Amino acid sequence: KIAYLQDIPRTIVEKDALELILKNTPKEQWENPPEDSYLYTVKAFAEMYGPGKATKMGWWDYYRLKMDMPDTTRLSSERELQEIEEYEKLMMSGKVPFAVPGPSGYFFTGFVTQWKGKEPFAGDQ
Amino acid sequence: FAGGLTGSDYGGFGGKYEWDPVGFSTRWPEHLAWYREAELKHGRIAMLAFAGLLAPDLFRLPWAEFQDSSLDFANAHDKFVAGFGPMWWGFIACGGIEYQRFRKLGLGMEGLTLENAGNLGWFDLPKNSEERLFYETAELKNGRLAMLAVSGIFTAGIFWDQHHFPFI
Amino acid sequence: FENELGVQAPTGFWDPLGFAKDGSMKAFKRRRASEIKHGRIAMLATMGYITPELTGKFPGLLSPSMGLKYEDIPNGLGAISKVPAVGWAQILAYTFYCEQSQDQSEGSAGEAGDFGKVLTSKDEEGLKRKLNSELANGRLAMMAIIGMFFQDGLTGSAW
Amino acid sequence: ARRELAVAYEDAGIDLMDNGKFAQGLVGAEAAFGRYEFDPIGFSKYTELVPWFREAELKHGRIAMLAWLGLVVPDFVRIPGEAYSFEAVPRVIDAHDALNADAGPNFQIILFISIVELCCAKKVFEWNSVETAGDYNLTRLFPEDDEAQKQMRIAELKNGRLAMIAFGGAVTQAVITGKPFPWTF
Amino acid sequence: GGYKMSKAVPFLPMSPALEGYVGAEEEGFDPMGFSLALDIRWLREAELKHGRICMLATVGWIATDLGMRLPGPAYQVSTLEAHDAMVKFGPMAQILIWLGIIEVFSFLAITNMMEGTTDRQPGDYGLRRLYPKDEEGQYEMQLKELRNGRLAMLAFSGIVTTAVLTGRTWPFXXXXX
Amino acid sequence: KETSASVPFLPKPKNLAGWVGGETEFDPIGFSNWFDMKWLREAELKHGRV
Amino acid sequence: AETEEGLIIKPEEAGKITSRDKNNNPPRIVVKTNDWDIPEYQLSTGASNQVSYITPVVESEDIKAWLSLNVNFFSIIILFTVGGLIEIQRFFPDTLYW
Ligand code: CLA
Ligand code: KC1
Ligand code: KC1
Ligand SMILES: CC1=C(/C=C/C(C)=C/C=C/C(C)=C/C=C/C=C(C)/C=C/C=C(C)/C=C/C2=C(C)CCCC2(C)C)C(C)(C)CCC1
Repeated sequence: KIAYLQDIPRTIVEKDALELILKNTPKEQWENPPEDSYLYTVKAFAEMYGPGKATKMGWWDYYRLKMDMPDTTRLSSERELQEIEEYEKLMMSGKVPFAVPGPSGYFFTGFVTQWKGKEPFAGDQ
Repeated sequence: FAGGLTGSDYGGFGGKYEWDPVGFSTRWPEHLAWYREAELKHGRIAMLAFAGLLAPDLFRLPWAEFQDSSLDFANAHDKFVAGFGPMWWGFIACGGIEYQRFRKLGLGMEGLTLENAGNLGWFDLPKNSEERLFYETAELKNGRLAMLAVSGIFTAGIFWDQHHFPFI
Repeated sequence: FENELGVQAPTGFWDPLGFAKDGSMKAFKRRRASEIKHGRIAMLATMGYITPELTGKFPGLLSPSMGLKYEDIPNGLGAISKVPAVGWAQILAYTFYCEQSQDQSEGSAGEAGDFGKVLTSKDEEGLKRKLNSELANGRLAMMAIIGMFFQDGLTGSAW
Repeated sequence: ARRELAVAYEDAGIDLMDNGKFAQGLVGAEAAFGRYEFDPIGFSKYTELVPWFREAELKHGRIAMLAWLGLVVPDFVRIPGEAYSFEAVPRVIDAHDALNADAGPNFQIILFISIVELCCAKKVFEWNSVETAGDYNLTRLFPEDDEAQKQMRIAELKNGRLAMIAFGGAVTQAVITGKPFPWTF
Repeated sequence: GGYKMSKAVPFLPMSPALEGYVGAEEEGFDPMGFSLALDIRWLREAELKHGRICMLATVGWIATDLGMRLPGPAYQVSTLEAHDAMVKFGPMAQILIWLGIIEVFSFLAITNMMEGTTDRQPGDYGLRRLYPKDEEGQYEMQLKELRNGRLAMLAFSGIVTTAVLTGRTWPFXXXXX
Repeated sequence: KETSASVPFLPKPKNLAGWVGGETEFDPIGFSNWFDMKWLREAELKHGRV
Repeated sequence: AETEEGLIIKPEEAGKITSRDKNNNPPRIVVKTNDWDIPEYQLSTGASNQVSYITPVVESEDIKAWLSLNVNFFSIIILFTVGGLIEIQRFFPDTLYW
């Protein structure tokens, strides 16, 4: 498996939070997290601090690290990820979850109106 | 969910409810024995509390200090405890019973597990094995209801100044 | 510790309860240092108890802004409410500057507080006789001062 | 085994590893009949904060040990003066309200406690490890052997924990009674 | 055997910026670690300037309270009102102009020392009078200057606060509290 | 790094060779390093004479 | 320059180098970030009394260069001109001499 995701100390990031990160992050980005992605910071620190590495940190460095990691609440859960993965699928499939404008906003009516007409490239169909 | 505790199951239109929407069981699984013990002991006391507030209104104990009017549920406490009084007679009694629970489960309540919780061993009415499951849920469902009932009784009765069974 | 002074002659190693019968040089160092310091303080205290009664009451005013002169204040337990607490604070603070400073010591000797009030290093058995005499005087002073204070509590003051 | 802060400080910092003991091998758990590892809410599972929590427990116990002794002694003796006389402040608890703000006494205590805390604050965050937590070098009567050092450490914690609880009753009983040292009705 | 422990605060290691400086490696007092966040040279310059200002100001307050005055009826004011009265009189503005030119020179000294253009010690302005020739003598003389400066800073603080709180000349001995 | 004889806490002003005050080189602000000091000398002499 | 004694080490030897310092500070990990304003972020390995100045690094030369920027030059000159006009108006109001 991936090297830096093994035996990562709980003090760096908790187990459940790390699993939530891995779920939210797309699979192809685990090996080399991009940049400005919580997984990038997890890699850049778990490769410095761990069992076989520097086991201690200055209080301020650890404080700053704890404010760079996710706080276990800013990550989408499985049902939210399903919501997105299915909403985008609907939108790209030419179907729109029907919504109706309201008082500065719109109520979702819970209906799938097929949006693209018989001529999918026609604007008025 | 919560070991094999009977709080869920036989719980209404759905067979099982399993209401733990904070995760106080999954987060602290070592305390499911403690939580049941506390939940049951809360229910039993609340049920005696609600059935309490009503019966003094008709009969009064022969202690001859409790044998006085105007001792409603907003003043009986602060009145009986004296310079000692009846409230200490009750508290000492509750100490005697609670000491028995210590002996059965050890001093640190190490023997307290998810099946012996809230089981003092007083078996007179129950029969069979499935009824014990049915009665255990009937216990809690009554117990949880009275815990909210006496909560409403105490708050509404003393806020709106009712002090009697309607508590309105 | 059967040679570290204090064993003069009337009795030898006086350790009935054996409070120093283990060999803890650190604990004995703390014990001897506190013993010597108490002897010194009791020596000044007992001298401070006898004199203001006998003679020598200081001339001026202790607190001119309150009129209180040294003569007016009582001599003994009871003066702790007549000497102003600000004066007691100054007594504590000065003795602090002489106990935790001017006489703060470590890795030197039992109670060789260095400065002191002149830096002076002696030699020979004469040091032993004088140092043992200081311990003997301090022990007598420590017993005496608690006697004076305890008696005054149950005899008032003076004769 | 009480490494001096001079060297002990070389292993200080936010430890990122787990000792595997109850609370990173810290004193305070050993009870009378055996061990009484207490933490039921699992605060010590956040091992990175165990040195911090021990510092807070010692700091609270030390304040409470003085604070409880605080509510006792004014009831039997007071500072020589009129502002502290038994007639101006009858009970001890009506002192934060009497001697405070423009009065001067409590305000000066706040400042000088602030000065000490702002000076000894770098030891609480930096230089604070699971070994030198609460150790401010003031080791005079500390025993030398390791097991007896544990007893004194255990003695302080149990006394500090007791005073923390005892002070809570002290102010609560006093305020509901307005009575001298034995705050019983 | 480990950290160079500070002599003042025994439970806090001495800051490395306090090495080899006057005062400093005799007490090493810096628990809040200001020397760990600012240049030690600038801190020492500010400390010496404050010490000198306070040593002048304390003696000025003593002299004014004890009754020493300039031979002018415009100066027959208390030390508390001396600042406002002399600001309205004029000499405070002129004193500020003169201290401004002297501080322009001091600012040039700081700029040319921090940039390394010169080899100036933090508080050194070149004045060498009653200064011991021996290096240890110079070090202990600078120690005496620092100690007196700090004492005068605290003393002037107390003098001003007590004088404002109790309208009273410098000794404050009579007072009422 | 030498210092000026006049103000000993400041660096010795370069470009101030011997004209008059070469023994007490005095240029704290540093106009001689900013301007043609021959013009500065001319201005100083004219000011002094006037 | 400012880290003449830090025992600065690379990520590859986070747990390998232990020689502390001329002080007793443990070695610091240097991370080469790509930001130009923060080219290198240094990470600690333990408690340390490291002197990290929070003050900026300015010098007289580039401060004067900034004041030599055309905005500062043409703002100082125009500010002095406007102030001189205002002072002349205060001292010789209503142009009575004309
Ligand atoms: C603070 C006082 C103090 C201290 C720290 C010491 C300490 C010491 N003394 Mg010492 N001593 C003292 C007072 C003190 N003494 C007094 C007042 C006398 C006169 C009787 C003596 C007479 C004496 C002799 C003759 C000898 C010592 C020796 C020693 C050393 C070894 C013995 C030992 O372990 O004692 C440890 C110290 C103690 C255990 C002191 C405990 C005293 C308790 C607190 C109270 C005692 C009763 C008290 C009067 C009760 C007050 C009543 C009130 C509470 C109601 C040790 C360093 C011996 C020595 O030189 O060893 C080489 C030795 O030969 N001492
Ligand atoms: C407005 C406050 C309120 C009350 C007062 C109330 C009361 C009871 N609820 Mg209830 N409830 C909500 C709110 C309230 N419920 C909400 C917002 C939801 C959506 C999440 C919800 C859902 C369920 C489900 C799924 C079940 C359930 C139960 C019971 C029950 C047990 C009766 C019996 O078993 O003795 C009683 C008394 C169980 C069931 O039996 O319902 C009959 C069960 O399965 N509830
Ligand atoms: C040179 C430094 C110095 C000064 C300048 C100074 C000044 C005053 N001292 Mg002090 N003093 C010492 C040093 C100095 N004292 C020292 C080293 C000691 C040895 C412990 C000492 C002892 C006492 C005692 C025992 C008392 C006392 C007091 C006063 C007082 C009165 C105020 C007033 O007149 O109202 C004033 C002005 C008396 C008092 O009444 O204080 C309220 C009093 O009780 N002092
Ligand atoms: C502070 C600040 C602010 C404010 C600002 C302002 C508001 C400004 C304004 C300003 C102004 C608004 C100014 C004005 C000025 C004016 C002037 C300066 C005038 C001038 C004039 C002149 C110069 C004239 C001249 C003349 C004459 C007189 C005669 C001849 C002709 C002529 C016309 C030339 C804010 C808050 C925003 C932010 C922060 C900072």
